[PDB]
Amino acid sequence: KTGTAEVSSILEERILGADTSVDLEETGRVLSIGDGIARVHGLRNVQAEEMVEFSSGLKGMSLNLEPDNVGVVVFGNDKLIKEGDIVKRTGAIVDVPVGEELLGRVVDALGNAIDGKGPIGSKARRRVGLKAPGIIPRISVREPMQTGIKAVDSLVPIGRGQRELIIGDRQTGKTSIAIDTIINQKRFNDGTDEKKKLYCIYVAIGQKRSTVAQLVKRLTDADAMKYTIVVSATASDAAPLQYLAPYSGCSMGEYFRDNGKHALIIYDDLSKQAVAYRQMSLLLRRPPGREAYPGDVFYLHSRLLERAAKMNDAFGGGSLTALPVIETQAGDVSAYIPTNVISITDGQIFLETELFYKGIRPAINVGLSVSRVGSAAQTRAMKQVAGTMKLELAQYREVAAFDAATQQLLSRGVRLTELLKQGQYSPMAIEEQVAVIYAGVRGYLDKLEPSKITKFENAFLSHVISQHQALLGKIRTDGKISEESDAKLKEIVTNFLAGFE
Amino acid sequence: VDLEETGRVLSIGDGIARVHGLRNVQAEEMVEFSSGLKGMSLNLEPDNVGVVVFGNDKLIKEGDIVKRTGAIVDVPVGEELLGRVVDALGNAIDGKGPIGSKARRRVGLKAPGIIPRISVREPMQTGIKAVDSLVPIGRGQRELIIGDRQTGKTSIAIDTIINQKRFNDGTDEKKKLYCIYVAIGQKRSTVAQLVKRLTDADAMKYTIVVSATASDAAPLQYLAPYSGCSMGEYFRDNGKHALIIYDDLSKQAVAYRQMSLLLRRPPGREAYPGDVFYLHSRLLERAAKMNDAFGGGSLTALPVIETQAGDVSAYIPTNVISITDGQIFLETELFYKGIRPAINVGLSVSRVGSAAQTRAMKQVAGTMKLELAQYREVAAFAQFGSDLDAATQQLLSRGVRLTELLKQGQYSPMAIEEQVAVIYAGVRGYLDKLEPSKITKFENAFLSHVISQHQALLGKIRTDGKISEESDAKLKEIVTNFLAGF
Amino acid sequence: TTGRIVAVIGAVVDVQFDEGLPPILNALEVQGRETRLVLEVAQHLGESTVRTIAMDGTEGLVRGQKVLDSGAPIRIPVGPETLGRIMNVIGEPIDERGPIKTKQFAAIHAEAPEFVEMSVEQEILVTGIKVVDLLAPYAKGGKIGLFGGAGVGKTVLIMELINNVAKAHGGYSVFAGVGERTREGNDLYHEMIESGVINLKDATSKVALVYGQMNEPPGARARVALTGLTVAEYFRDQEGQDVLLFIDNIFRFTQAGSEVSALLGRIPSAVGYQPTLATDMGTMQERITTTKKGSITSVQAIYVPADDLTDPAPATTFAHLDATTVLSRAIAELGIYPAVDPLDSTSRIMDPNIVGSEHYDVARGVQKILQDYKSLQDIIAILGMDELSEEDKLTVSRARKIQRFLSQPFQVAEVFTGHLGKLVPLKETIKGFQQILAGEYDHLPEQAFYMVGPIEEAVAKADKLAEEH
Amino acid sequence: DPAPATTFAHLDATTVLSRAIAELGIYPAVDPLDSTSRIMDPNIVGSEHYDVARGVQKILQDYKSLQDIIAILGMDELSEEDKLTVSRARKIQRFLSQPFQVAEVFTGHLGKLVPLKETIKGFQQILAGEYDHLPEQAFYMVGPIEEAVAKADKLAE
Amino acid sequence: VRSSAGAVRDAGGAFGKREQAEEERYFRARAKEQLAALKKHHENEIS
Amino acid sequence: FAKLVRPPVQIYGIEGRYATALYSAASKQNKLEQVEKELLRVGQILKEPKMAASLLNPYVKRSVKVKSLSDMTAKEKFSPLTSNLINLLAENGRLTNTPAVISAFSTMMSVHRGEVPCTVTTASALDEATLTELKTVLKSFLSKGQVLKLEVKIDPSIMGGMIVRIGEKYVDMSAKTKIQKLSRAMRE
Ligand SMILES: Nc1ncnc2c1ncn2[C@@H]1O[C@H](COP(=O)(O)OP(=O)(O)OP(=O)(O)O)[C@@H](O)[C@H]1O
Ligand SMILES: Nc1ncnc2c1ncn2[C@@H]1O[C@H](COP(=O)(O)OP(=O)(O)OP(=O)(O)O)[C@@H](O)[C@H]1O
Ligand SMILES: Nc1ncnc2c1ncn2[C@@H]1O[C@H](COP(=O)(O)OP(=O)(O)O)[C@@H](O)[C@H]1O
Ligand SMILES: [Mg+2]
Ligand SMILES: [Mg+2]
Ligand SMILES: [Mg+2]
Repeated sequence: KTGTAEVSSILEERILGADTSVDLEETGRVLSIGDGIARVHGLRNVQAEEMVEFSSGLKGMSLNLEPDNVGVVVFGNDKLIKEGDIVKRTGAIVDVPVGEELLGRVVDALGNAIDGKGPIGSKARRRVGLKAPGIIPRISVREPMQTGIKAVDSLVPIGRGQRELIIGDRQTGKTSIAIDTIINQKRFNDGTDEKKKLYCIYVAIGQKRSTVAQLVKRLTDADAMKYTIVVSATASDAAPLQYLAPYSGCSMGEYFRDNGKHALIIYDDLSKQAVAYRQMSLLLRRPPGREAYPGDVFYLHSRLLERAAKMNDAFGGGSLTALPVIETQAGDVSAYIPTNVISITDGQIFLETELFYKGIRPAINVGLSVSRVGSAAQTRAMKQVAGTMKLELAQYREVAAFDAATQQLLSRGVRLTELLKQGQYSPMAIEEQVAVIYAGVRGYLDKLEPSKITKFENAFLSHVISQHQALLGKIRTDGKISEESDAKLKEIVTNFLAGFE
Repeated sequence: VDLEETGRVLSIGDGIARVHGLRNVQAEEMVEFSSGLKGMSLNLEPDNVGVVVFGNDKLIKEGDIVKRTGAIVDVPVGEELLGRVVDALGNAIDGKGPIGSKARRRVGLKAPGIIPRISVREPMQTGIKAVDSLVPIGRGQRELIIGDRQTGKTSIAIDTIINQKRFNDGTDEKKKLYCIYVAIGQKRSTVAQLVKRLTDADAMKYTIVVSATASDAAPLQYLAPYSGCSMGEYFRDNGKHALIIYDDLSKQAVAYRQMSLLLRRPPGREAYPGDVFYLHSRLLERAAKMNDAFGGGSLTALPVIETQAGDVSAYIPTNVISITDGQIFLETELFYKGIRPAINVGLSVSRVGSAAQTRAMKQVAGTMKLELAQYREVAAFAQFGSDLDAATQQLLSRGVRLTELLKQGQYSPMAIEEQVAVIYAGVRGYLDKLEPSKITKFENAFLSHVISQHQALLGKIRTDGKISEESDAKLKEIVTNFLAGF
Repeated sequence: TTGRIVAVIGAVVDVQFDEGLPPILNALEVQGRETRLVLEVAQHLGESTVRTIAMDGTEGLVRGQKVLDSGAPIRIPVGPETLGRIMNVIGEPIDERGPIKTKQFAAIHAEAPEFVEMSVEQEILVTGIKVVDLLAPYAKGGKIGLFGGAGVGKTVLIMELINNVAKAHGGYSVFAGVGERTREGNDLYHEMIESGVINLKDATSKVALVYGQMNEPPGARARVALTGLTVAEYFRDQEGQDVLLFIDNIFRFTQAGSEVSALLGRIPSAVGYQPTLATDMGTMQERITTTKKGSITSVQAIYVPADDLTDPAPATTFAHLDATTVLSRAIAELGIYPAVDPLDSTSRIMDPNIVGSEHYDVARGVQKILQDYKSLQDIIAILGMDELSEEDKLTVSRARKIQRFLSQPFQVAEVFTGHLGKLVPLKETIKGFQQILAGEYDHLPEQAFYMVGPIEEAVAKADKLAEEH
Repeated sequence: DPAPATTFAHLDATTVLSRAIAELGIYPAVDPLDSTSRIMDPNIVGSEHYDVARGVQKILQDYKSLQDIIAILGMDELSEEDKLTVSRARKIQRFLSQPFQVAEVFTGHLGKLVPLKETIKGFQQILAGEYDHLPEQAFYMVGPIEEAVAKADKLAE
Repeated sequence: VRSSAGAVRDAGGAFGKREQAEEERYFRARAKEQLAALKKHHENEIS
Repeated sequence: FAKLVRPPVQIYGIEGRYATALYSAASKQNKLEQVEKELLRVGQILKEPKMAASLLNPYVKRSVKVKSLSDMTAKEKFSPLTSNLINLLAENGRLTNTPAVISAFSTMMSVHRGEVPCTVTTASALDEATLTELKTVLKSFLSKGQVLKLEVKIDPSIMGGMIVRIGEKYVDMSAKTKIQKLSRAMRE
């Protein structure tokens, strides 16, 4: 049993009674810097999980409060810290700026602007480590969050205040789901229904900066940046930054939630926040657990995802949807961290990497994708069409490995499955989604060729958007498909079908 | 202050006191804490002692004073325990008063050597056809009962215990068998329902239930098997015959692992210390069959093991499979398709074998074993059934009948002579002309019929212990006559 | 006494005392916190130091802070006033309606009933669910388990059981939610208020919710089970009445202990679990019991990590239940809901003496026919099904009919299925399965049985399908 | 493994060479259903290129799904569309193999550069069905599909 | 390791899907026939 | 941090760290000789049966230990360095191994003033004439400033010859190893 501070450089101070000359309450000296973790002697008044400031501008977060030293983690590269450097408190639990100023900025885990457009002019700051709402503040998820992706909005509806989980192998289209979702909200945000504006946050964890730069360019292209924040803790950034980025983003979203506004936050990936946390813990000499992950890597994600809530009207009526992205290894969704998060969320979109080659893009593996909120968070028109569509797909999915009735069933199933494909960065308004789904589910495509539905979808959408916008506006405003609207759709579908060949 | 006969707790937590002092404490000795709590000194280290507390460490402060009792752990013994429910140290927990046993024994005594024993030769009747005929158990054996969850292991044990009532209510003295049931890591209500079940069958006047339940501290669950084995060695060393049932022996291993990992001993495989073989071997090696110079008594053992997913290559299942003289697999696939007891007779074995079967059951089961062996290698065809010659057709028409004879019900063990009669009817061929679904009925009828009218024949089989050709002919006549009028 | 914090590492805080030392399990209040932080002592390390587990986030603790030993374990309010409220692990209310004003306080740590105090009676407890009642009947006073993977029906099933039994119960009830979604806790609270089970105005509530949802640091998720269990203990003993106790989830009680274990200085066990898993769970599951002085009909949902029933946690729990209903993902994929696995759900009262000869014969017949079907599927894989003999095509058809008939629509699943929830008393279930086995319905299509209550409703549905054909 | 599993996130285009293919003699052993790129976009590589690549991947994936049955019940237990799919998939697997210049010393064959348009054209033709009459081996270790046709002619004599 | 009963369905490989599809085919056919017979009986029973 | 002056000899372990701290404390202020005096006096003090038994009990509050040690260091008017050292040891809980500490310091002081230790082993005693010529020759090994610190010893195992250790150097003049070497040579 040898204390860390039981060194000669310290015991000598103690012996010759010179320790009283230095401040050992709001200041400390680095005993040993190495691998991105400092041990600090002093700081007898430093709070647990408080921020501290080294003598070279670097910051750290005092995690371990041991009897004689303090295990601090540097939010940077320790190339500049040296044994004996003076560490001085900051006084406040680590907190990040928040506000509407961040909107449209590529902020960094700690709130510093890395887009080079100037300082963030924010006003308020929130502690990253805050408790999630209780039992009382929340209410049941009721409003729909329009993803803009036929399959998701149809068979895996997502409400506002609901924690989904886009889980699938590497390179199957998870970030694509996230960016379709971000771009879709453009139509609502460019409007006057202030109760439908959704503000997006993209937390990019352990991804090369080229990826984040291309993503930001894609968002600016669709001018989907005026209402987007991007918290970028990329691979080159120290482990503590990658571990704190989700909480910085989540607090930036708790801001909009605590002010009657609706936010969406997309952690991508969480399996890399877990890796950063493991590195931190192992470098603080904390004992490992499964696969070396610290013992409490479930609490790490539970305390993050539990902050995605839907406040009652006595608390402003705000909302914070969360869309964590996990990466399985070989479809092994039964791994440690994927299993940790699959039981924390309520719903899950399964991106299968062989649906992704067999033709289906997005690869959503319906039947394994669930939404525990369910139809409760869907639009009435989409409820109507999806009720039949989901059932027909469910039947076709058990007779897919192949009479007249069942042959018709298989034909219809293939028609639908070709109606669920889609491109990229081209989300669809809910009205158009319901229009095409209704066209395909009544039977107005039971004769057209399979390879031609992919193009009939686009042609029919262009036709409706160019000719019968009044019908779409009526469906969208009314919410539901009225009988006169149903007849108008019937007419339009038959007319276009006849003159399409 | 005394630091030889007395010490003081340096630390406590998770049930492992670290005591300072106790310089004269022996290893595996029973010390006593100031709070009326006992403990066992396991780790003797240069600077301290690692005591495992028999109870809750809430009552063990730091600085408490620990005094050594001067003795290794010991338990009461005698026929004063019979019918009681004791805990891992002899204390009664059935609230029928004190135990009042004069004698005592050490839990950690050593097994008999190589000369005291004699080859296992008597049959230990379990009253279960599938066991008594195909996987017999002698006296002095160690026959593991290894299975999955809810497959019927505890029921095999309780049928064995209940069966001995016919012998214990007779006057023959070398057939009396006294049962001990060590219940390790079990919900107390399970043990209470089990004691009620034994009382119902009146099998609780020669049974000792040793109870180390889930709430009990790890040392009590570690120590219950040894308490039971000592209470059984008492009957072994006095010309009496005992039968101890550990249930399970995997939970003793779990409790021992907990104590070791809290004493910080090197983990090993699956975190089991290096002593989970020594632990079980030095327990199961106390089931012996003393020769006449030592009394002639015996002590059977039926350790029960649970295997996760039929995985019998795990650590503890293999440790206890390489120590014992057989094993009775209980597969669930067979449990749900009507075969209850679900004794897989392919994987089950008894290295003692037919050396421990009555001459009658040898006479019959010798051929029943071969008939089932032949059936088991054309079982797959059973579905096709047709399209096959008369050879395999007759093979798997005999096999089905033989199988349906081995079905049996809760808590209804059969006397050996009745098992012999039923298997005789079935295998000699007086059933191949019967629809399989009715076989059970025939059995449940034929049995009763024979019990009523022909008691003399059963008495002759039971006493002679053999099917004399006179008895053979009489039995053939009985079977033919009954089967005629069915 | 009064100690001072000396080290903070995660959720594990060491406290050094100079007065007497506080025994283990005591509760120490940290002085200088905006909201009550309670540390439950867990180890004596020597040198008048105690290692403790913080029941609430240790943000902003400072070495040297002062800590007062309360003098007794976590004490919580009890009595008939906690009915209708919501409580933390430390018992202070979290439903924003003022303090729980009781006369009775209880310490959440207490020994279990002795062996001389147990009951040995067993009487089937009709639940209105065909599969549960038929193959694995529950029992009044018994402990019941729902072993599920993720997203199979544990919570929907436990809500169905609440709706059914708690509403038609003479006695009280308790729902301890250990470390599961807060969305679900709020949903349940509002469902009860809207269903009359809880009542905000007057004193007519029959449920005492307790919540340790998954945002609570591990020290709290590992104890709230004991808090709900203490409330149920009181209602069992002092009120001298019957009680229900739904726990959801009981895996998190183990997971939290695993989370804190390493920092407490314990070598890890087989699968990263704490070495004390079995005993840390026995000391809890042994207090949830009927006794001669009361009765608890405990139901517990149990996560099965990655559908691995051989995991140490579910594997160890299996021994502490009088009845298990293993929900299965494979069955839930076929659309059968509830997903209960007929060939893995067991019970202790499934005997010809406790439930009757005919019930037992029918249950075993269902199990045997399903097992035969399982064996046949292997052949059907290769030969195709037209090649099967005519005694087996019947077996397969009957087995499919029974699989479908085991499904049922619940009243709490109307949001998903749209159908109307049903209750099937025991006699209808036994009669319907008798008939399906005997062959009295070989003329109806199998889909006629999908998601229906009694058998007559399957007949009516078959007729309606035929007519609309 | 943690090392490649971690490095997969730092690359634009991966190319997973697999021992299973190399044991078939195909070279380069690239695994077509594990190789990926970030410029497989119809707006970057055009529509004919993207469609041909995705058709190749779809057919290879279908054949992979069939392999489980094929390995036991043989190809005599497949529908006719499945037999045709397997034939096309084997032709494509072979046609992906190419002889490199630096592997002359190994193979002796002459190393080929196949321009992109020739590659797209050849795979488009194999997918259309213009070569269902040739045998698989006509495609093994050839450059553009002209050489495949020439080798199929050589084999026919 | 041993072999269980009904492990082809559990594996979920190509054989499991193939088996499930074959069974669904056959029982769809038989359900159609039974529905036809039920309608015919319901018409033949009004008389 | 400060620049602690490195002691001449390096010791390792907790004993060595405390000894190095004390040596660097005393070396500054040039108080080595007196500090060694107070150290070898606490060496006698701590062996007192009452204090020896009191300081090994772990059930007396550490503050009690520190108070008692302050009492017993004020009476002897120990230099502030030694009082601080003993208070430090009591605070950290290492006074249980004080004899290792002070002993180390003694070593660390010998190497300071040049007492390069030696050791001579033989099978019998040595005539003072022979021992004196031995010392005179061994003195030739050292450097200027250093002074021999001989230590005679006796072993029966080695037949004859002699064994000499001079700090690190080691010469085995014994007849045991000579006999072994000859035996190996005449076997191999
Ligand atoms: N709907 C779609 N249609 C066609 N291609 C798609 C679609 N969705 C995704 N892709 C393709 O999948 C590739 C990878 O997609 P994406 O990067 O979004 O998935 P990812 O799994 O997040 O990637 P990584 O995990 O490597 O970051 C892209 O090249 C993209 O072109
Ligand atoms: N011979 C038998 N005939 C009919 N049913 C049986 C038979 N043996 C056991 N069972 C049934 O199997 C179930 C489990 O029995 P048992 O308790 O013996 O198994 P177990 O392995 O002891 O269970 P656990 O592993 O949970 O302790 C009981 O409900 C019992 O009714
Ligand atoms: N009885 C049922 N009827 C229809 N759907 C159900 C039923 N039970 C569960 N489900 C579906 O399965 C999902 C499982 O969720 P739930 O059971 O609430 O959580 P858990 O993961 O704890 O089982 C539900 O969200 C629902 O969509
Ligand atoms: Mg991505
Ligand atoms: Mg049992
Ligand atoms: Mg749940």
